[PDB]
Amino acid sequence: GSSGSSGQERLKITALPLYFEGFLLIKRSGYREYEHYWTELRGTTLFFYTDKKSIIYVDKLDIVDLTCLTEQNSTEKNCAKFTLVLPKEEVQLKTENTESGEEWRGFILTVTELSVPQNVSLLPGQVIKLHEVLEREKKRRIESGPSSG
Repeated sequence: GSSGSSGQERLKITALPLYFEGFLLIKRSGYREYEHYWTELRGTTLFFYTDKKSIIYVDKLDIVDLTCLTEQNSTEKNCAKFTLVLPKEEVQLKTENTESGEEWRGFILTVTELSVPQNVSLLPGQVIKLHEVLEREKKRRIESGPSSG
């Protein structure tokens, strides 16, 4: 119907540093049909949302222990389709166009390999992100290990 409120909610720092954003399609055994959700790339955890307004992500994933990334030819549409190989379970991912794909894929490979893929098609203005995003997660490396047990 409608909502009402008096105040501005514009924070800069929340929990994890933002790297990328765009409507991503999630697919996992059972889904059957790629799900739509405002996916957000942060640190090394994929956060799925429903709307920018939403503060609490409807659901989130994890690709920190990513084992690798596969590609699916899929002769039909020229898009980027890869599967997130995890040491626990695999998950399907999809974008809107090849562009976004290369973006995520790259961005991910960056927030997974702890480096930057030089085998992409992105530009010098996009690659930077990969570099930045990297250095961004790099710091994380600082306090990551298990502090005592």
